[PDB]
Amino acid sequence: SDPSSINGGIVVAMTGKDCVAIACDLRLGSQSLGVSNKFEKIFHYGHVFLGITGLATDVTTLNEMFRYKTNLYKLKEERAIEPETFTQLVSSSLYERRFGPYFVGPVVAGINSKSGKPFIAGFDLIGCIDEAKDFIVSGTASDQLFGMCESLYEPNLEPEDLFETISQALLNAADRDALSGWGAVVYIIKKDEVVKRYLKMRQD
Amino acid sequence: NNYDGDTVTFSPTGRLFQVEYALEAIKQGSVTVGLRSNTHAVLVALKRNADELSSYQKKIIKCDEHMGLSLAGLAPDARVLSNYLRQQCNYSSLVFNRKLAVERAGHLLCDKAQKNTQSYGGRPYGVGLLIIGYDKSGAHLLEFQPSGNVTELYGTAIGARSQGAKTYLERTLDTFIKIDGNPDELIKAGVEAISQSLRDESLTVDNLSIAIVGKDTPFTIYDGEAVAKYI
Amino acid sequence: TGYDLSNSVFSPDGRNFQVEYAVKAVENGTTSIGIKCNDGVVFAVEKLITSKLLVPQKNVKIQVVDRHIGCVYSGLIPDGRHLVNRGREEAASFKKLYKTPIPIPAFADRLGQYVQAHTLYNSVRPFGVSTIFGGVDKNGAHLYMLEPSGSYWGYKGAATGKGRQSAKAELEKLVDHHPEGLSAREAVKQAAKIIYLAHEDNKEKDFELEISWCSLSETNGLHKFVKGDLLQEAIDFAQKEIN
Amino acid sequence: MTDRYSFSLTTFSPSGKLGQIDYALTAVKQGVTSLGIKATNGVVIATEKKSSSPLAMSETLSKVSLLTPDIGAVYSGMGPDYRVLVDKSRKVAHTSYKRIYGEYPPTKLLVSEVAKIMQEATQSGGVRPFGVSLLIAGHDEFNGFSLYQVDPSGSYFPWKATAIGKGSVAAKTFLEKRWNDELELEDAIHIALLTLKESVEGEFNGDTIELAIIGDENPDLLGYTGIPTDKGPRFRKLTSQEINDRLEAL
Amino acid sequence: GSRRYDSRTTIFSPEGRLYQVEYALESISHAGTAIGIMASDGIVLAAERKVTSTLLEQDTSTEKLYKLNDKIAVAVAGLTADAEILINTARIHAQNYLKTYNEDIPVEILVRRLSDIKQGYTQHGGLRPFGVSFIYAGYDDRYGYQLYTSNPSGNYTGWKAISVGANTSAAQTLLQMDYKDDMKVDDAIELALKTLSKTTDSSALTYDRLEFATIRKGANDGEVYQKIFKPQEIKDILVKTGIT
Amino acid sequence: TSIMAVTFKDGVILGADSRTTTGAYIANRVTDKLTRVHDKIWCCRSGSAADTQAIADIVQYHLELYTSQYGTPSTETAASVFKELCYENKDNLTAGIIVAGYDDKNKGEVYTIPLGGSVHKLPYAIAGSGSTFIYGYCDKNFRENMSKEETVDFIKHSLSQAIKWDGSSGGVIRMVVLTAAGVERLIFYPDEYEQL
Amino acid sequence: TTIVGVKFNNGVVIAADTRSTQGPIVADKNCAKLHRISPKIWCAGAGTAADTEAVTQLIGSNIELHSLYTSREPRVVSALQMLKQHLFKYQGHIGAYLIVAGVDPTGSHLFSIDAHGSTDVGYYLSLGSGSLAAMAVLESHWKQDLTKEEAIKLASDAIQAGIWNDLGSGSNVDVCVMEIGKDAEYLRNYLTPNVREEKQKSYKFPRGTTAVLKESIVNICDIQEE
Amino acid sequence: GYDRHITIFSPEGRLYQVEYAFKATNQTNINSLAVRGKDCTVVISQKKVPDKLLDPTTVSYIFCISRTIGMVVNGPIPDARNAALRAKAEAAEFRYKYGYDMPCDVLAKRMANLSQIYTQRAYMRPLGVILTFVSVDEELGPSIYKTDPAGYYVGYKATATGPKQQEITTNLENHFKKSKIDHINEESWEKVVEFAITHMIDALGTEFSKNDLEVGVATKDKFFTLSAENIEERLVAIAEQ
Amino acid sequence: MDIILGIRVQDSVILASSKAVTRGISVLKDSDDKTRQLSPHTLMSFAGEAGDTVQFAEYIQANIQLYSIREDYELSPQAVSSFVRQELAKSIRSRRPYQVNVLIGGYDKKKNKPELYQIDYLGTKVELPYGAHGYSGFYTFSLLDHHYRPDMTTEEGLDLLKLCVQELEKRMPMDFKGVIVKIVDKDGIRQVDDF
Ligand SMILES: [Cl-]
Ligand SMILES: [Mg+2]
Ligand SMILES: [Mg+2]
Ligand SMILES: [Mg+2]
Ligand SMILES: [Mg+2]
Repeated sequence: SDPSSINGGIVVAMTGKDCVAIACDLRLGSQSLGVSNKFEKIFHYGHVFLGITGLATDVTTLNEMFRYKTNLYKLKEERAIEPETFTQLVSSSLYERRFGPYFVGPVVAGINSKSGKPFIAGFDLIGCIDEAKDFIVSGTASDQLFGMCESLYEPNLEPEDLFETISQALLNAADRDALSGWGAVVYIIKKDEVVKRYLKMRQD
Repeated sequence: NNYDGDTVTFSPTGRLFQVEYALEAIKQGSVTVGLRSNTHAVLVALKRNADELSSYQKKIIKCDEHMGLSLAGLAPDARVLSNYLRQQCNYSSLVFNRKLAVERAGHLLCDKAQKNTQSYGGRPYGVGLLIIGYDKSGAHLLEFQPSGNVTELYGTAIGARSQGAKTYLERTLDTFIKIDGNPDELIKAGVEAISQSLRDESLTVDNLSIAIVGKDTPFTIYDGEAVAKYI
Repeated sequence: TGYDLSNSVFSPDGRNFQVEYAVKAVENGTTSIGIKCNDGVVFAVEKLITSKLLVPQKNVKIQVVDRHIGCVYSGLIPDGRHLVNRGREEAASFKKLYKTPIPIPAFADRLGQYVQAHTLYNSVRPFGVSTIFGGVDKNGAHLYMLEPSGSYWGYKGAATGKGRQSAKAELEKLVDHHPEGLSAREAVKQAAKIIYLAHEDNKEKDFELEISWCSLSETNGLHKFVKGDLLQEAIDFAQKEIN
Repeated sequence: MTDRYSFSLTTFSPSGKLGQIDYALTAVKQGVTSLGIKATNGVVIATEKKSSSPLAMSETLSKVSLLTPDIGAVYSGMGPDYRVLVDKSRKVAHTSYKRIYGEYPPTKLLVSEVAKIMQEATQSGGVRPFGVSLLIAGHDEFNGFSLYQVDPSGSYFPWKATAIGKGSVAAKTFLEKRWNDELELEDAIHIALLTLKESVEGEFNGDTIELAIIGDENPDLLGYTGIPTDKGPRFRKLTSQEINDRLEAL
Repeated sequence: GSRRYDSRTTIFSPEGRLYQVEYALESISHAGTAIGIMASDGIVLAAERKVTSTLLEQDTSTEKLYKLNDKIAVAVAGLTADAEILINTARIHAQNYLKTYNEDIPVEILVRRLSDIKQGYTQHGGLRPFGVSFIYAGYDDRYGYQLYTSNPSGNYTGWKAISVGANTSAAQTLLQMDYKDDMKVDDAIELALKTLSKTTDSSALTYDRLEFATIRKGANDGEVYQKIFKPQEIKDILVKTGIT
Repeated sequence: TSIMAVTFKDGVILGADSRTTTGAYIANRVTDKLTRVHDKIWCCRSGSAADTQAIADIVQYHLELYTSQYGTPSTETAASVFKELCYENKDNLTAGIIVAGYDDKNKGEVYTIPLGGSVHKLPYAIAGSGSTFIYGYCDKNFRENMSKEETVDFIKHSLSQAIKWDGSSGGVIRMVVLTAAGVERLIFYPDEYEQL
Repeated sequence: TTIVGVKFNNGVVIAADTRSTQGPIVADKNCAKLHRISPKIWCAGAGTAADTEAVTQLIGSNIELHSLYTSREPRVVSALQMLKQHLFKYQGHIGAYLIVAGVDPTGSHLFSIDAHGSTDVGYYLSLGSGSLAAMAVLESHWKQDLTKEEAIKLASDAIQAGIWNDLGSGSNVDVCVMEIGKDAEYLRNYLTPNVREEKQKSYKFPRGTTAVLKESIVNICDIQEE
Repeated sequence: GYDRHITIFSPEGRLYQVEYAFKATNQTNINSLAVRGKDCTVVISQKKVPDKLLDPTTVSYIFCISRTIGMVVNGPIPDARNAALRAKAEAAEFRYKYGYDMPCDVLAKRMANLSQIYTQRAYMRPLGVILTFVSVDEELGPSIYKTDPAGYYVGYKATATGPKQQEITTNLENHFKKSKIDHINEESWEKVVEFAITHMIDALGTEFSKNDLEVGVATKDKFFTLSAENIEERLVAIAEQ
Repeated sequence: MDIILGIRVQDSVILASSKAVTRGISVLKDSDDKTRQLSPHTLMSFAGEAGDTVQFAEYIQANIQLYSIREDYELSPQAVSSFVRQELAKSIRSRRPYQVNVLIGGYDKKKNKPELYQIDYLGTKVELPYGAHGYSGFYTFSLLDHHYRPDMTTEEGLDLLKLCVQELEKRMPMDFKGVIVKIVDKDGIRQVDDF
C-alpha cells in the first residue's frame, strides 16, 4: 500500500580524499515476492552519478527523464552538467509534482571537473536538498544505513579504504532489511577514472 | 462604392451600404400585408412559386399560440429569426409563466439584428418581417427591418409593389380599426388590401395565405381550400 | 489616401475619419434635447410621423436605465438601444457590488469607455448615435451628452440631431435669462417649445412630441414619462409660442 | 473585438527579401551609435545619452541595462522596443533557467532566448519585428568573457569588438586598427572612449556618455557577507566622475 | 476589417505553385554554400560562412553546422534564426523518441518530422514559411550512413552527395563529375573543399570563412564519432589538401 | 476574539482584544484586530486570521479603486463589498466581520456580517467567541446618543467582562474612534481594565 | 525546528537551529534554515522543508525582477504580501511557516507568516516545534531599545532553549543580522555546542575484507576520436 | 501603401500611425506645464469652455490617479479617460500585490510599456495622448514623468506639452540656466503655483482669469486640484507685485 | 484474468496463459486466449481487470502495427517493451488507470536472441529468464530456480513448463481450466495445440 516500500531497495553515498563512492543493492520485489536480482539503481549522465530508491516505475521514469534533460543540457551548453547544477535540476523537477509526487529517494554523487571538489547530495520525494559533507542514505533500510555510516565513517579516506567502508555499510544494513539485498554494486569515483565492483553477499 | 465591402464601414455621408443592400432583398420578395382591429390581427401573404410544377413558398410562421409573423426576403434568415422568437416566447412561458409581450418581442428582434451590423465577419439579415399578436394589451402589429428598426402599426405591407396596399390601408384606416368581433370582415379588408399590389396575376387557391390571431382565437394559418371563401 | 476605409486608423491629420462619418448618421437623425433644471433633468424628442398607420404614443423612444436615469439619442436607433442595454448591465453590476445606485458621473464614464472602445479596432464600427442622458443622484442633478468618439461632458442644456443648431440657440437664451435656475415644470414647458421650434428643419412631415423627466420634488428622483394633462398643457404652451 | 490579425505581417517578396526585417534594420541604422570591446580580463559596452530635451533628466533613462549580475546590454534603434525586450530578457533568465538550475544562464544561452523572442515577432501573427539591434556583454565560469550582437531577424553573432547604429561603419574600422588579443580592461575602456568621440557631435563627458563593464567580481555591491562562494556581480556601470577621470588621460 | 492586410501566405498560383515557398527558395539561394558527401566509412559536412570580419570571434561562432544528437548533425542554408527554432524542435523530437523506445531515433524519422513541420506552414495557419534548407548527415544501424535535404516546402530526398545555398547548380555538376561509390572519407574531405574552392564568390578559401564536420566510424570500434572542426584544424586540412 | 462597534452622538467607536490563539497557545498577545479599509471606514475581524486578513486586503483594494473613480465610498458600500465576498465564498470561509464608519451625511454607522454572509445594520454590534458572555450586559447598558467618554467606558467595561470569562480573549483593549475630528487610537492595559 | 526574530535599536536579527528530521530520524545535522529573499531581506522557515525553500525562491525571484523593474531596492512588505497571497491561494496545502525580517529604505521590519496566509507584526517572534521553549526565553529577557550585541545574545539564547529542550531541534545556531545602512551579515554556525566526542575505536577495515564477484572500468568519457 | 494604416515599418524604418497619433495630441489646442518645488510638484493646464451650454465643472484634463499620483493629459478626452481608467486600475493593483504605493516613475513605465505594445501589435491603435504624471515620491522626492504614443518616457526637472510647448520649454530652460538648480527654491506650494502661472503668462503672452486655468498640486502623501477661488487668490498675488 | 507464465530458453520464448474466464459465480468460458501478436516476432500475454485487459492489449497491438507500416520495419522486443512500459507508467497517474499486467516475449532478429520482459500495471519493467504475474510465481519459481538452464532446448522448456502447471493444478484453489502455450522464435509465433 505504501508506495515507497512496495519494491524495496537502498542507496548510500560517501565522500573521501579526492574521491566519492556510491552504492546500491540489486533487489526488485512485489512486497514479499523477490522478482529480480539485477535491478541496478545507480545511473550516470556524463561524470555525474544518480542513485534512486523507491517505487520502481518512478525510478525508471526519472532515469529516462534526467537522461532526456541532461542530453538537451549538453547540446545547448556544449559541456557536461556538473554535480551542483544537476542537484538543483533534480530538486526543481521533483517539486513541480508537489501535489502528485514521484515516490522516490534520489542520491547524487560526483566530482566537479573544474574545482576537483567531491560532492554528494540527497533528496526527499518532493525536492528538499540534503547536502552532507560525509554521507547520504536512502531506501527501505535507511535507518540501518544511518547506524552503519555514523560509526564506520571517518573523513579523508583513500579510495581503496573508502571502498571497504561503504561496502560494509551497505551489506550489513541490507542484511537487516527484508526488502533489500539480492546482490550489490559499488562505484568508486575519481576525477578521471571510475571503478565498478559487484559484491558477493547472502541471497535470502 | 469603396465603403460597401463589409458591414463594419460607414460611408462619407454616414450610410451603411451592406445594410441597405440587405434592405434591397426585401423589395425583391413577394408582397405580404398586415392589419388589425381592437379584437383581432390579420396577416395576408401572396406566395410565390418557382414554376407550374413547383409548390408555392410558405410565407407565414407561427411563433406561439398568441404570436406569429410573415416574411419577405431571404427565407432561411426568417427561419433563424423566427426560431429565436419561438425560443424567447418559450423562455418567458417556462421561467415566468408569462406570455411574451409583442412589443418586447420587437425589442429582442431589433437587438439581435443590430449585432450583425456593427461587427466584422458577419452580415446583416436579408429579410423583413410582419409580426402580429394578441397579448395583455390587445391586438398588435409590428414591422421588422434588418437594419434593426422595429415599428408598431395599425397596418402595413412589405415586399414588391407593397406601396399600393399601404396607400389603401392609409385610406381605410378609420374603417378597418373598427371591425371588432368580426374576423371574416377583417380578413376581407386584408384581401382587398393585398389586391392593390397585384399585376397580371390574381389570387388563386394555392396562391393565397392568411393568418389570424385575436381575443379568443389562437394563431392559425389558412391555406388551400380554406381561403377559397375569400377569393 | 485610404485612411477613411478602416476604423481606428489615424489620418495624417491625426483624425479618425470613420468616427467623423458616424457623426453624419447622427446629424441625419431626428432632434432630441435635454434640459437641466433646479432639482432634476428633462428629456424631449421629435418623433416623425411617416404615415397615418403609425399607432400614436406606441413607438416609445426615450429609455430608462435603472430607475433614476433617462436616455435619449439621435441617429441609428438600434445602435442607441445597444448602448442602453450595455448601460443597464453596467448599472446592475455597480449596484450589485456597491449597493448604492450608480452615480450619474460614474454612469457617464461607463458609457464613455464602451463607446471609446469601438474606436480602437478595425473589427468594429463606431456608434452611429449621440446620446443625451442624466438623472438625480446623492450630489444632485446631472445632464450629459456623449458623441460617437466616446467624448462626453456635463451640460446645462444639450441638443442633437437635424435641428440641433436651432435648439442650441433656444437653450442658450434660457441659460442667459435664468442664472438663478429653471423649475422642473418650467423645463417641461420649455422642452416642448424647443422641439416644436426645432421641427422647422423637419417641416415636411408632422411629428409626435415625447417628454420625460427626473426631479427630486416632482418625481422623487425617479425617471417618469410626461403623460395626459401635463403633456397636453406642454403641447398647448408650445403651439401658442409658434403662433 | 478579438485580435483578428492571425496572419503574418512579414512575408517573402519575389526577390526573397523579408521586407519588414530590412525596414527594421533601417530603423537601427538611424539609431544612436553604441559599441562593445572585449579584453582579456573584461568587456566594455558604451553609448551616447542623446537627451531629447535639456529639461529632461537623462539619468532616469537607462540605455545600458543589467540583465543578470554578470550580463549587461546596450542597443541602437527604437528605445521603447529595447525597454520591453530588457523586461522580457530579465524574466526569461529566471523562468527558463534560474528556477530550473539554481544559477544564472551563461551569456550565449540568454542571448539565444532573446534572439528567439525577436525571431517570433518576425513570423507570428499580427505583429511587426523589433526595431533594435542589441549588444550583450557577459561572463560565466566555463565560457569566460563574451560579447554578442542580436539583430531584428533574431540572428546573433559573437564579436571581439563591434559597433551598431549611426556611425558603425567608421567605428568598426577604428576598432580593427586598435584591437589585439593582449588588451587589459583599462586599455579597452580607453579605446571605447576614443571610438565613441568620433560619432558624438556636442558635449562629450560623463553626463552625456553611458558606459558599463563586465569585469572582476564586486563584493562591495553584493549587499551581504557570510557566504564565501557568493563574491558579487561582475556587471558595473561606471559613474559620471569615473568616466571624466579617464577623459583626462585621453 | 483585418482581411485587407492579409497577404495569404498559403495559396496556389494559377500555375499550381506555392508563392511563399518559391520566394523562400530564392532567399536561400543567396546563403553561403553548404555541401554534404557520403562515403563508405563516413560522411563529410562542409559549409562557407558569409562575408566575415577580422573582429568576428570565430572559435565560439556557429552559423552553419549544428549537432542534433550524438549520431545526427545538420548544415544550414538560409535564415539562421529560423533554423535555430527548427533545430531545437528536432533535438526535442530525438529525445522524445529515445525516452519512448530506449533507442536512438533513426535518421529518416527525424528528417520526416521536421519536414512535416515545414509542410504545415505551407497549408494552414496563414504564417510565412521557414526560410531554411537543411542537409542532414547521420548514422543508424538500419541504413548506416545517410544524407538528406529538406527545403521550405517540407519535401525531403536522400543523397550520395548534395549542396544547398548559393551556386548549387555549379556545385552539383562538380560533385557529379568526381564522386565515386567506393570513395573514402579522406577523399570526400578533399572533394568537398575543392568544390567550395571553385564555387565560392570570395577571392580565396581560407580557414576563417569555413565550418567543417565529419561523422566517422573512426571511433574506437563499433561506434560513431562526430567531429566539429576547430579553426586551427580547418587551417591544417586546407594545407594538407593543398588549397593554401 | 472579543470585538464590538458602537455608534454614539459624534460618530462610532470600534473595540477589540489582542489575543490570537492556536489551541490553548497564545500565538500573539498584542494583536491588532482593528483594521483600516478606508480613512474613516474600519472593521473588526473574528474567525480565521488568514481569511479575514485576505478579505480585508481585497476590500481595501476595492475601496481604493472606488475612491479613484467615484470619490469617498459610504459605509453601506463598504459593508456591501464585504458581504459580496463573504456570501459568494461562504463554503470556503470562516469569517465574522463588523464594519464601522463615519460619513458627514450619515454620521456613525455599524454593520455586522456573520458567518453566512448576511448583513445587519445595527446601533451597536458584538462578535467573536467572547461576545456570548456580554449579550446581557450590553443590552442592559447600551443607550443611543452617548458621549465619547460614555462610549469608551461602555466598550472598556464590556470587553473587560468578555476577556474575564473567555480564555480565547485577552491582552490589551484596543479602540479606534471615528468622528468628524479625525481618527484616534486608544489602548488600555490589563492593570487598568481588570480592576473595573 | 526552532526559529526566532528579534528587533533592536538600528535593525533586526533572525536565528535558527540546524537540525532537519524525517520522523524520529535526523536526516541532516547541519541544515541551513536561514534563506535569502534578497540581499537585505532574509527569512527562516519551519514546516515542510521543500515548501519553505520553494516559496522563498519563487518570491525571491519575483522580488528581484520587481526590484529591476522599479529601479528600487526591495521592501519587506512586498515580500510579505506576495508570500501571504501565494500561501492563502493554496489553502494551507503549501506547508510553509516563516519569520520574515529585513531592512529597506522604509526602515527595519519583522513579520511572521502561517501556512494558511495570516501574518502578524512584532518586536520578537518564534516559530516551529521549539517555539514555546524559545518564546519562554524571549518573554523573560526581552526589553525595548536592545543593542545589536544584546539582540544577537537574546536570539541565540532563544534558539539554545529550543536545541536543548525540543527533540525536533538540535545541533548549531545560525544567525543573520540586518542593520540599517549596512550589509546584512550572515553568521553560519555562530554557535557550535554539539560536536561529537572522539569514538573509542577506529572502524577502518583491512583491505580485501569485502568479497567481490566482478570488477570493471566504467566509461564516463564521450565517444573517442580515431 | 497599407504600411501607413497599421503599425508596421515603412521603407525608411518609420511608424506613420505613431507619428499621426502625436498629431492628434494637439487636437484640443490646450497647453500644459509642470514644475518641481522643494516639497511639491505643480502642474497647470489651460481650460477652455467654448460652449455656454456646457457645465464648466465637468470640463477637465487633470486626473487624480491615486492618493499620491496626479496625471494631466494632452489629447482628446475619450483617449484621455481610457488612459486614466487604466492608470487607476494599475495603481490600485500594484498596492494590493506589492504592499506599497505605486511610484510615479513606475506607473509611467507601465503605461509606456502598454503604449509600446500598441506600436508593435497591429490590431490595437495607439492612443492619441501624452500623459504627464506628477507626485512627491517617498524615495525620489518631487517627480515629473511623461509618456507619449511611441512608448517613450523620461523624468523631468520641468516640462511642457501642447501646441506652444517650445515657447514654454525655452522660457523654463532660461530660468534654470540662471538659477543653476534642478527645482524652484520655494517653501510653500502656493508660491510654486504662482511661479508656474507667471512663467506661462510670460511664455504665451496671454493673461488669465480664474476660469482660464486648471491647477494640480502634489505634496507628500496627497495630490489635489485647486478650485476657481483658490486660483483667483493665486492670480491676485501675482498682480500685486 | 488469472495465471500467465513465461520462460526464455536457448533459442525461443514460451508463454503459457490460462483458458478460464470467470464472472463471479460461473465460469463463462474455458477456451479464452489471453494473448495478442504485436508483430511477427513479438507476443504479449496479459492479466488484470475485466475489459481493461483486452482494451489495453488491442490498443498496443494497433500502435505497433501502425509503426510497422509507417517504417516498413519491425521494432526490437526491447523497443516494444519500453513503449508498453511508458503507456502503463502514464496510465497509473490517470483519472482511471489500466489495471493490466503483461509479459512480452520476443525474438530479436538482429541479435539472434530470445527476450522476455515482465511489466506490471505500475509500469515496472524487468528482463528475466522466466517470469509470472499474480500468485503464479509463488508456486512456480522454486521449480524454475532449480531446473532452469540458459542453454535449454524448446522441448526441455516445455517439459519444465508442464511441471510448473502440474504444481499449479495441485496447490491452487481456483480451476483455471488449463493453459494455452505459444512459442516465439526466429520463424515467428506458433501455438502448441496439445498441452
Ligand atoms: Cl509592463
Ligand atoms: Mg534482506
Ligand atoms: Mg528471504
Ligand atoms: Mg482571558
Ligand atoms: Mg497597432
